[PDB]
Amino acid sequence: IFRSLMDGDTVLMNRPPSIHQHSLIAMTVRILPTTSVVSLNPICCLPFRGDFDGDCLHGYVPQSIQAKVELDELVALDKQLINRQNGRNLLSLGQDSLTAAYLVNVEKNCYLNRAQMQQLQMYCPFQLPPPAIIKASPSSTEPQWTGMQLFGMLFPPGFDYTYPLNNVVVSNGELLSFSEGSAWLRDGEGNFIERLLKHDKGKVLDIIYSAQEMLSQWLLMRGLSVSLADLYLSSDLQSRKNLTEEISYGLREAEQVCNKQQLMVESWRDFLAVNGEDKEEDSVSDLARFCYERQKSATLSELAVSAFKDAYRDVQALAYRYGDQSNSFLIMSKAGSKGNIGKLVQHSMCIGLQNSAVSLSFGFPRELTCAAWNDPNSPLRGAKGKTTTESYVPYGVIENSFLTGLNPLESFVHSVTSRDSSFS
Amino acid sequence: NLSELGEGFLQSFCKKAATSFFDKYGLISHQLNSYNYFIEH
Amino acid sequence: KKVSYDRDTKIINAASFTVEREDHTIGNIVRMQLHRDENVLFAGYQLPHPLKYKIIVRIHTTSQSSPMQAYNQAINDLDKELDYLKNQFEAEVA
Amino acid sequence: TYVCGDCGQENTLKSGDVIQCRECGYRILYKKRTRRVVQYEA
Amino acid sequence: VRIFTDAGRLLRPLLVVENLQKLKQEQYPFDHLLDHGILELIGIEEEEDCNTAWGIKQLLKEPKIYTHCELDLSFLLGVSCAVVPFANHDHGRRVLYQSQKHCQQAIGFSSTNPNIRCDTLSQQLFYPQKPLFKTLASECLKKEVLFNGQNAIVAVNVHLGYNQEDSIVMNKASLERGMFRSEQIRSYKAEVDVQFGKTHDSLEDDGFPFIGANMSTGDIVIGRCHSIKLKHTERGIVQKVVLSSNDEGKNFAAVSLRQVRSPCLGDKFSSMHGQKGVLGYLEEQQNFPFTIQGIVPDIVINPHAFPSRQTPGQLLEAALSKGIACPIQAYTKLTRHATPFSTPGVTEITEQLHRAGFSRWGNERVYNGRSGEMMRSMIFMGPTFYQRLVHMSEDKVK
Amino acid sequence: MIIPVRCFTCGKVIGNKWDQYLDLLQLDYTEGDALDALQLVRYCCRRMLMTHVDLIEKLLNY
Amino acid sequence: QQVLYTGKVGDARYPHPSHWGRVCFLSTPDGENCGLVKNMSLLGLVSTQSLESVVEKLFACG
Amino acid sequence: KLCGLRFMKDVLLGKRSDHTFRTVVVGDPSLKLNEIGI
Amino acid sequence: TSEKGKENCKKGDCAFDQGGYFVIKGAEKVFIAQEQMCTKRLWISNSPWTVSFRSENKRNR
Amino acid sequence: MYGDRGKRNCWTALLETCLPIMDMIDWGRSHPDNIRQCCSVYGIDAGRSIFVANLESAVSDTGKEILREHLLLVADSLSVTGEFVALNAKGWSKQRQ
Amino acid sequence: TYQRFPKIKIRELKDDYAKFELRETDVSMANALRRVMISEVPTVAIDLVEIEVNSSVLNDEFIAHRLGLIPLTSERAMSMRFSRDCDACDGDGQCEFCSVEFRLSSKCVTDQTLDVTSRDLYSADPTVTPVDFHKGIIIVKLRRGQELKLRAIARKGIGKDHAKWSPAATVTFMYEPDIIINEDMMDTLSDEEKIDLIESSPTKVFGMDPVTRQVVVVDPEAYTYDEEVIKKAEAMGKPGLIEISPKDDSFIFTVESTGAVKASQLVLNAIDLLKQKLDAVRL
RNA sequence: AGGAGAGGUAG
Ligand SMILES: [Mg+2]
Ligand SMILES: [Zn+2]
Ligand SMILES: [Zn+2]
Ligand SMILES: [Zn+2]
Repeated sequence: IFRSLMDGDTVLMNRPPSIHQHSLIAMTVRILPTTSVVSLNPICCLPFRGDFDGDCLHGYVPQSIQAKVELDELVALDKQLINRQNGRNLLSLGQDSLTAAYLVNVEKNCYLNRAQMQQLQMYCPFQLPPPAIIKASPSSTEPQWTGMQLFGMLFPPGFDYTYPLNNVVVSNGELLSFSEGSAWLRDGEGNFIERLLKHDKGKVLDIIYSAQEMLSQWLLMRGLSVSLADLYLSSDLQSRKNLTEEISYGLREAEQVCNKQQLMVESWRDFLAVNGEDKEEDSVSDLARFCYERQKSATLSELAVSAFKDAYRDVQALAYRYGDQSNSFLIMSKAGSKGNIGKLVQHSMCIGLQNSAVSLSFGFPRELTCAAWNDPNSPLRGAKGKTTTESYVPYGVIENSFLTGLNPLESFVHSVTSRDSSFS
Repeated sequence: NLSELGEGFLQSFCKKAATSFFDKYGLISHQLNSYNYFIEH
Repeated sequence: KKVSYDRDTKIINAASFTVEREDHTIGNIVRMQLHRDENVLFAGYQLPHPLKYKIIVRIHTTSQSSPMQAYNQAINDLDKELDYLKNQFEAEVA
Repeated sequence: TYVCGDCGQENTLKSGDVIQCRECGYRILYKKRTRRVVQYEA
Repeated sequence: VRIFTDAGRLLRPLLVVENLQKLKQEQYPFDHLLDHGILELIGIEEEEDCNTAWGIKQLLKEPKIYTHCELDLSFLLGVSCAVVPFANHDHGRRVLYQSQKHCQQAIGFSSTNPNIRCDTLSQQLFYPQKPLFKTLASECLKKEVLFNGQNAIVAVNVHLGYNQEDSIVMNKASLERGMFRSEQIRSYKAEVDVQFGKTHDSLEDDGFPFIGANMSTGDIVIGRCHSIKLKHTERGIVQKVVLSSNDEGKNFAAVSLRQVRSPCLGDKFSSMHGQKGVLGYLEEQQNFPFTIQGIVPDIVINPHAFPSRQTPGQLLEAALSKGIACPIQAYTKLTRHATPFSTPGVTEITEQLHRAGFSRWGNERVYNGRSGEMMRSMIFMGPTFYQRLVHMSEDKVK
Repeated sequence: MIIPVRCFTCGKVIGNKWDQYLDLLQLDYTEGDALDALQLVRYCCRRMLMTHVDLIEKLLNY
Repeated sequence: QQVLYTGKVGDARYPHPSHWGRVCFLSTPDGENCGLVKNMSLLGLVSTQSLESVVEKLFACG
Repeated sequence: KLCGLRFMKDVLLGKRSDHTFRTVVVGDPSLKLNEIGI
Repeated sequence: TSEKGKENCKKGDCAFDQGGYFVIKGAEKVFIAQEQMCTKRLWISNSPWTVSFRSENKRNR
Repeated sequence: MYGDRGKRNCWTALLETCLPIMDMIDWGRSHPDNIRQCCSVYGIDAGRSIFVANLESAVSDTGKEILREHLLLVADSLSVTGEFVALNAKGWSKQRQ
Repeated sequence: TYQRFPKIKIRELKDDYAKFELRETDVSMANALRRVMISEVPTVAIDLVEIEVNSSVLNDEFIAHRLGLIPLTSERAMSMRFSRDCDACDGDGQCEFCSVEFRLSSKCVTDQTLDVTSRDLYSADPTVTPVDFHKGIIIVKLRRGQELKLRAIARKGIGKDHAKWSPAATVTFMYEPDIIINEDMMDTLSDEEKIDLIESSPTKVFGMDPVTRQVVVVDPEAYTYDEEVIKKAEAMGKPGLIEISPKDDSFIFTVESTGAVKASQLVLNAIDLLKQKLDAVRL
């Protein structure tokens, strides 16, 4: 007495290893013409903590009727909507829906006409709002719809949402205001998905699915791409030269700040006091000794890296000044779907600080040039001869970026720094 | 003179020297030399 | 049945047409032809499942013509336009 | 029918012990492809 | 003073500027250069004493201070790493992956004499193609076997969310014309000291199937009288049967089965810069966002992979390949080399692409294939070089 | 490995242009001029005819 | 390079300035043998024992 | 290798069951969140 | 195979491998370089402080 | 403080050294940073509270968000027999004994 | 609320190339016509082969795949019936309506390499002969001996599947943009700025008139919708210097055939097939 | 049929 698998049956999906109890999800079997492969919704990848790069999901088919009855009553997807770890929602918008919603709500200058709005209304479950834009020009007929009303067809009429931080007000199922931040869209304490789940908890999955489909259609209509202009991060060549000079000066200022911070020790208590010291020029002219002293001590290295991060936050802040609003990297960083600002800084302006975790027998020459690698007294050539040292804490700053091209010594420094992450 | 050779000439000479080195020793010659030395001596 | 008729109970003068074994090349032109009619209020098509070759067309009209009547009128107008284009191309090729 | 290696000669040997090519010395034989119709979908 | 003449020492050749002027006296063998002193072998301990210049351009700026010079900075890397374009423009982890795993797992030239080899799991691509870009190491080696794969038009855009989580969407029409289509030959070996025989469908009188027989699950491939039957996931068409014996008298039988492996949905493809993904969806040619001249993209990748994986230079590679391939409305003095430590500047690439008649940023205006409307944002397109890995879909089905 | 026919991208017939391309390269012609003389305005066909390697010669020899 | 235990090796898993031009520091297998297996560079040669006597030629130099 | 604690893990703690399938997964936004493509 | 003629090169090897392997039982075997300490240099270690002279052929450390 | 000799507790020696400056050090909030021996000085409850604080700090450093009841349950489970047993087999055996 | 009135003007017409302009139509009609002529127009091609002797260096499936991609004359593609619809025969060898049998036999008896092109491929029907451009499409290369004999048949198929029955090649259409110049902000620009603006365009779309010292519009159909001149104008400080917008009701078609059918015949067949599909969809 | 040595994939 055996029958083949068909639609409506439930299977227990699991991804090895099971790091949390939400990896076990019961899903209904849907037959597809594709063979030798299983199809999964991209949103459901977050509970499984996996991606589509070779991951294999092994399922379990329950044979007993009681096992099937208990499978969809306790281990089903709708039963696990509340995360048991932090109490928030388990399912998010995703890496694509988040960016699409950010682009819909941030632009506010692209109006959708009647045809496109009606085409996109097929996926949304709710009805069509009033156009709100009757005439945008003296000779413009065919009144259009704003972008924020398109996102308003994803909320029930009785759902009210307020987010003071991003100035987001949702009244009677209509989005009234939004400024920036994109924090309510992402997973958090006061995200809109959590409020929707706490409101009804009966149709949140369908709302999320329809929102994903509509946002995918809208982004296909718009189109998102990454080109060389995004990596250039400049309007023209003069802007690029100005940015390069500004980055160089910022790195020099950060190095000066680190050198100043290195003096906060008990050995320089006589110099830091408000008195008359004739050795003021000695602490400034000794520029090549500060790096050697930093690479030998661990507390000094920690102070130096902390000061470098504090002074390099301002350097990273220049991307919003030298970056346009149409930059794809900036859009994805502000939306929070993928990447951050430091990754963009390393992409375009400069990599920044590069330090290793464990101690090594060599130290970086602080310059990373052709003449530095040939210096017999450089820390990279075993020791600087200032008693002979045996161990060092590498500390290097890379002025170049990936777009310009890494120096071979800079590439060696980057490889030494990144070798730790490849260990088992 | 020092600069009488030119820049492009030195680049071409480097390429030709690399080609000659790859043609003489080949990609693998250390193992062959080690095995031949073990047979003769 | 290639074309299925299903009326909408929530909205009056609304219907859904399900066409099997069809692609965007027909739905797009049907939707664009339906927008020319003044009586048509909502006209659109969707392809929910790429694996399942089906096209769903939703037509909403005013209280002057049935959605099926507007659909047939749009089909006839598109056929006439195609015939006129064929005649123009045949005249130009000679 | 079996084709030899470096030597060109038809072996045509089906015995269990006959594995060596005649008047050749080498013991490497290749099976010859006969005239049979095979259908492929382009 | 320490002198070593023992074996096991590692050394590299370096150009010496003291005898560099002797070269110009109005194809040179390496032995002649070594005898004349133009080049010398420098050990690891000897290199610390001498002063070595990195590039030729840096040598002419300040002479009399560099004792030695390097032939090329790209030769410091390995054979599997120096051929990667824009190696220093990528993250270290991605370069490591490309030079360790994806290079070995690529499918390219198998051999030119498949009859003499009965190795297990031999895979060969139908139409291997050399990359558009040139590498100095590849030019000096004069071997096209370093690159294994084919180059296809790649557009960085979202396609209905079918390429999320670093997935890949390919063109159905391009694959059906012979792109990324490879064959797989698997050999089966049996040793007999019982004899070969049929002993009572496709087996002949000698105990082996004829060439051209379609073998399936549950069929005897080698008849001994025991017989060896194919397993659940073993299938193919008989290619050749090889019979051989050793001096001891033990008889060996080798049967090879060949089959065509078309790109399936579960197949995984890799790039030359560490980009890894599986095939997400097969889209028809009529639905792709064709450009102004009707060139549809063969492969579509998700833009979200670049900010996370941090792999610059793949866009540079695409722009360089597009500039090389596109015609000029004087083809000489065209930038083609992609030496990792001698990469051309971004401005040069933009100027080269602008002279070809396209946008300097590598993005072109495209039109939606489903509705015909023009997209608001330009999509970056470029013929990057991709590879096909040995991991398939049916090999993981259990 | 003979020239891949039909030029997968954009479906252009380039199966009979390899001999002409080799003949043009035998003379004092560059790759760009040789490809332009074959009436190829799209870079897909130029890529297909430029990235191909002749492997069948070694198959026939070896 | 052979080590006593696979869990910990020391500083051999990290690149060294002595790898300049001898072994590839940018490419290494990832896993248990991370950094233990090193790929040789393109311009890498291994010296062999010299049959000639160098002692006799050293006194002539001074 | 199958001795001591490994024996316990491979016999009593970890077991293998029938009616199980293992395949590679891909993305399909058209499918619902609670539905799995087979 | 070494120093073979033109006619002998056409039949046989595929000219894709330089021949660095071994044929033991039909499977290619390749040696991997073993990194060993230098035996002709004075070695100084710590904990405890000592200096050792390596042995060339006979154990005369 | 050095742990060369285990005969005397470090806190016991610290209290004797601070006799001239007993008023300066606020002994109402001073406590050892260790968890195992703090129960022998200030009781099991103080050790449990310090363990909860350290666990919250570790969770915050990890970047994840964990509810309070989980950490409280862990603390109450690891200190049910009046002492903080280890996670090894010996600790579980002692707890069961 | 009624039909449209397209206007067609032909600029250039050849056997395999046709460039004509379509006006007073929406983009949906042009896109649908392009899709129909690129994926719905049926042709004839080899799909099933049967070899007897194959001792070449190439595999059998490799030869079958490169045989199935050879273009064939498809003047009878509209009249022939599909194999699945041909109820008179199950399908074997020559048929009256569905299948056309092809025979090929090559034997090399000389020292020189024999090239098996597409010219020596004979069929029973003279109307389904392969298209000859030249030396023809080379199939295999044969040394001394190495005979190749095979039997193949051709069936009518749609270009949607296997991508080998598609006669179209790069069917494109543009919106035919119109260039608008205010002609008053150009007088404020200097002589050097005009040349800079001219050289900023990727393609030759703007021209310089020496007798008037002002820019002119020459060949506006090669703009390619690359927003480079507008960006340069914005950078120079003139926001409303050049305004370029696509035209919704004007289109220019570019149809290139593969040799199976004529381009004009391809367009006519696409129109007929679209009309038939609309009639079938009609309720 | 059963065990030992290598290489490889996913988090
Ligand atoms: Mg993964
Ligand atoms: Zn013989
Ligand atoms: Zn082409
Ligand atoms: Zn028939």
